[PDB]
Amino acid sequence: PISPIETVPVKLKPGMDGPKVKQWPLTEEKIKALVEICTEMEKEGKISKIGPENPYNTPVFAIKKKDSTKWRKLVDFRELNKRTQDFWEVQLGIPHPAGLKKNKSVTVLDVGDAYFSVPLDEDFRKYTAFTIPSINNETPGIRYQYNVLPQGWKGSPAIFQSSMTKILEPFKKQNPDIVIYQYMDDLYVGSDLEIGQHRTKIEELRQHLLRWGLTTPDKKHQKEPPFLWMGYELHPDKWTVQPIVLPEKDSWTVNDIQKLVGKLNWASQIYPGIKVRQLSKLLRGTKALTEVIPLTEEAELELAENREILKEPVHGVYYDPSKDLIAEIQKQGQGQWTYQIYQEPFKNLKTGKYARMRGAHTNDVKQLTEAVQKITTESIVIWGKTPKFKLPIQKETWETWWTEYWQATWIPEWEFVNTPPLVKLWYQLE
Amino acid sequence: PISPIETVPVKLKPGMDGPKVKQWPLTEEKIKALVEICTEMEKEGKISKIGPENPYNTPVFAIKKKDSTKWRKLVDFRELNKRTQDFWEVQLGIPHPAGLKKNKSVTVLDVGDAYFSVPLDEDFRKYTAFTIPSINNETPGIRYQYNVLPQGWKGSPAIFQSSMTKILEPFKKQNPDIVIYQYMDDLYVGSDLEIGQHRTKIEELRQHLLRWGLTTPDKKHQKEPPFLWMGYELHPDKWTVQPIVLPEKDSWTVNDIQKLVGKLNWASQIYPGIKVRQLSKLLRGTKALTEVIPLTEEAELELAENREILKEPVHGVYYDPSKDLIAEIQKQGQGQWTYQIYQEPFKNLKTGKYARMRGAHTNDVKQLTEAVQKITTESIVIWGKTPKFKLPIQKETWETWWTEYWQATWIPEWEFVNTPPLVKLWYQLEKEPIVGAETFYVDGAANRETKLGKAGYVTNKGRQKVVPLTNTTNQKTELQAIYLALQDSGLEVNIVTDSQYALGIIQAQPDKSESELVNQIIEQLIKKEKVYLAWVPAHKGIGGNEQVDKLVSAGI
Ligand SMILES: COc1ccc2c(c1)N(C(=O)OC(C)C)[C@@H](CSC)C(=S)N2
Repeated sequence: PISPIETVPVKLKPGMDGPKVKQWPLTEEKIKALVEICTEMEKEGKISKIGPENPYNTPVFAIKKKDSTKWRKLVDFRELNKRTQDFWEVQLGIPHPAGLKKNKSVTVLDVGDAYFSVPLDEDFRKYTAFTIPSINNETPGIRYQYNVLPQGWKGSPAIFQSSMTKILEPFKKQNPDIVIYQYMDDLYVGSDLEIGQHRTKIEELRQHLLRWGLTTPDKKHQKEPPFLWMGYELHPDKWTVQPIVLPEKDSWTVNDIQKLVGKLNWASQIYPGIKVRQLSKLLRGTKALTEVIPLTEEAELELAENREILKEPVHGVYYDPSKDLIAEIQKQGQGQWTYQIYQEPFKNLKTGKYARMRGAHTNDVKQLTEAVQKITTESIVIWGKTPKFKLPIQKETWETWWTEYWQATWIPEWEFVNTPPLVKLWYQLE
Repeated sequence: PISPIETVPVKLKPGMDGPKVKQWPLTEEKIKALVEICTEMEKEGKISKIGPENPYNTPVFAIKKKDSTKWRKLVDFRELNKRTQDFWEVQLGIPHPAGLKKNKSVTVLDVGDAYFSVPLDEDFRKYTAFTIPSINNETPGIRYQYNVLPQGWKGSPAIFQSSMTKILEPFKKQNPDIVIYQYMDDLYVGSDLEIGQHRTKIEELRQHLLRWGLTTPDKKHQKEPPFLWMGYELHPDKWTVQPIVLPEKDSWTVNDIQKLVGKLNWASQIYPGIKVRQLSKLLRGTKALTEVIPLTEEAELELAENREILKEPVHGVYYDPSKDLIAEIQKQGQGQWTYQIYQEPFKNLKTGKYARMRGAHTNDVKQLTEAVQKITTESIVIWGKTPKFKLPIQKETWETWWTEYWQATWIPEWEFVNTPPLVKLWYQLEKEPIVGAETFYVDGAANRETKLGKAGYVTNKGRQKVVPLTNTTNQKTELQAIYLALQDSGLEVNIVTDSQYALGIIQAQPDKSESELVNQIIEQLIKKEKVYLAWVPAHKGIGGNEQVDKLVSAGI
C-alpha cells in the first residue's frame, strides 16, 4: 500500500555528494537470503529496483539477530550518516538524557520495523541505493533504492521522532520515573525498580507499543547457561571500575621491581606525578636477576603513596561533544579483553574489562566482535554516540568474519591496529 | 533499426551545460565521406538532422583506419563525457573462470553496434550535436544529432548493459535453465542441451533480440569454440591463456620489467610455483620507465626458473558445487608462498601467491595466516564459499601462537599435511626469568650524525665488553648488543634492554630475514636452551642502565 502521507525534504551538506561505496563480496547462503528478503520487501512497496542513472551505493549484510534462525538485512549506512545526518545531528537531533547512565537498570529493544510504514522523500531516495552482489560477478549487481524510511540510517529515527514521542506519551505519563532514549532502531528504557517489577514494566511498554501500532518489539527467548527471557538487560549501576591492580604479593625480586617500574612509567603519562625514582634506586647496582632483594626505606614511600593515586583518579573528567570518542580494545588473557574509551589520548573517560566464559565457543573473533558491540552500547547509554574503534585485528580478516556474530542493528566506524603495544599487562588500560 | 525499449533519464552534472565546439573545417574528400555515413545513418534513424536552434557542437573526426576499405568516422565526445552525470559502475569486476560450471555447449554473440540500436533520452539528444561545413563553408546547416547510444560516450555502456539486462529477462524466463552473461560487445550464452536442441534456442534468442532492434549479422555461432576472453583461453571443460610469451633481452628497462612482472603475475592463476620475488624486488627504485635496471644473479635464477614452468601448457578445471572445495598452501621461502585450490585431486581449479612485501621481518605463522586470508577472501569473491584448508602446520604450534600473539585471527576448517618446508616455531623466549642463568644488562647507541656506534653489555658478575661500530644505525647497535649478549653467554641467558624497539622483533619470532644481523640473532636464539628477555626504560632507567650507556658513549 502506497501511503499518501507527506514527507520531509532531505537535503545534505552541499559540497558532499552521495555514497559510492564498494559492496563487500558475500557468502552464497547470505546472498540468497538477501534476495529472499528484498523480494518480499519489494512487493511490500518498501524498496524499488533502479537503473544506471543511480551511481550511489551502500553495503548490505546478512545477520541472525533474533536467535539465529531468520536473516536480518543489515545496511551499512555509515557513510550516508556522515554524508547527511551530521547536519541532521543538529537539525532534528535527538538529545541525550545524561542520567540514563546513573540509572539502576536499562533495557534495549528493536523499534526498527516502526519506520517502515512511513515514506521517504522522493528526491532523496536515490542516495539509499544498495547492491546485492552476484557471486563471481556472474550476473549484474541487483540494485534497489528505499522508498520508505531505512533501518540502519540515523536520519530515520530523527524523522520518526515526532511520531515516536507521541506514541510514547501515554506510557510516559502513567510512568514518569522511566527514561526513554532513541538511538536508531533501538529504544533504551531505564528504571530504578528491581528486576521482577521492571520486566513486567517492560512487557507493558512492549504491549503498549504493539497496541498503539504494528510497531513490534520482536519476541522474547532464552540462550546461555543461567537462562534469560526478555530484551538486552544492562545495569549501569555498576558501570565504573579501576582495572589497574598492582601485584599485592609479587614485589620481592629484581625483575618484579624492574617490570613494576615500567608499568608505573607508562602510568605517568596518565596519572601525573608518580614517584618511581626512590624505588628504582635499589636496582641501579646492576645486581643479578631473580635475586630476592627486600625493599628499602625511602623506596617504600614511592609505592604506598602512589598506590593510592591509583585508587583515586580525577583530572580532566571532561567530555567534548565537538570531538569524537575513540575506543580501543586489546587482547588479554584467554577469555578476557580490555577496552578503553578516550577522546584525547591518556585522557580516559571509560575503562573496562570484557570477558566471555572460556569454553562455550573459545573463538577469537566472536569474542572481539562481541566486545565491540557491548563496548558500543556502553557508549550510547552514557553519551549517545558510537566510537571509532582501533581494532587489534587484520583489516581483511574482520571484513570477512564480523557480520557473522553481529547481533546489532548499528555499525560503528572502525580502524585497525597493526602495532603491538607494551600496553598489555596482567590487567591493562590506556 | 531503432529499439522501442524505454530510455533511461540522463542529466548533466548539476549547474553544468553541454559542449559548444564549433570545429575547424576540412574541405577534404573526408567531408563527403561524412555525409556518406550520416545521410545513411539518419535513414537508419541512428541520428537526425536538427534545426538551427540552440543545439551546441561536439567535434567530428572524419578519419578511417589504415585502408579499412569501409571509411568509417567517429565523433569524440571527450567534453560531453565531462559534463554528463555519473552512472553505476559497469566494469564492477569480471567473473573469474576459476568458479564457472561445466557446460556442454556455449555460444557467443557479437553485440557491437548494438549500442547504436539502443535509444538515447529525448531531453538529452541536443548535447550530442554536431555540424559539418563542406565546400566554401557556405552550407553550414548539415547539423546532425544522435538518437541512440553514441559510441565512446559515457552513458553508453552502463545503459546498454541495463537495456540488455532488461531485454534478456523475458527470454531468461521462458527457459530459466539456460544462463547468459554479457560484457562490452560479447554475449556468452550457455546450457546443457544437446547441440541441436541447443543451437536452435540460440537462433531463438537471436530473433528475439532482432525483434527489438539489436542486430547479430553473424548467421550462427561465429566465434570459434576456443575463446580469448580478457586474454583467457576458454574451452568447454578447461581454461588458461594460450598466448603467454615473454621475450628475452639483455639490457632492459623499468618499463619492460613492469610488463614482465605483470605478465608473470597474470600467469600465477594456473601455473603453480611462479615466483616474482627477486623479479620485482629490483623495480623498487624511484620510477623512471626508461631507466635500465641491471639484473642480479637471483633475478636471473628466478626468470629461467619461471621460464621452465611457463614453457609447458597446463590447464584449469571448472567448478561443480556438488563437490566440496579444498585449498592447499605451501612455503617457497624468502616470504614467498603458493596455493592451489581444487575439488577433485590434481584437477587444478586455480592457483595463486602471497608475499609479505616492504614491511620486513615477520613471523612465519603470521604469514601462513595472512595467506589463508587472501584465499578465504578470493574464494568468496569467486565461489561464495570458504575452502577446506590443507596446510603444513602442527595444530599445537597454532594453538600456542594465537594464545601468544597480540592481534586477533580465525582460521576456519583446516587439516595438517606434510611437506619438507614445514612451518614451526623454532624457539620461544622464556616467560619467567631463568634462575641459574647469567644476567646480561645490555645497551647500544650511535651518534646519528656520525653513524659511529658502540654496542655492549655488563653482567651480574661484572663481565663487561664494548665493541665499536661504524656506518651503522642507532637501532642496528641496539640489536648488535643483544647478539653480543647472546654470543658470549652460555646455553640459558637473561638479557635486559633499553630500547622498546629492540624487544619487539625478537618477541615477534621471525626467521630467514634478508637482514644479515637478524639471522645471526635468530640462530643464537635457536641454539639457546632458554632466554628470558626483559625491558626497562631507555633514559631515566637504572638497574644497571645507569652505567651500561655511560660505558657505550664516546665522541660528541
Ligand atoms: C568456453 O566458454 C565457457 C565455459 C564454461 C562457463 C562459461 C563460458 N560461462 C560465461 O559466463 O561466459 C564467459 C564470461 C566465461 C558460463 C556459461 S556462458 C553463460 C559458466 S556458468 N561456465
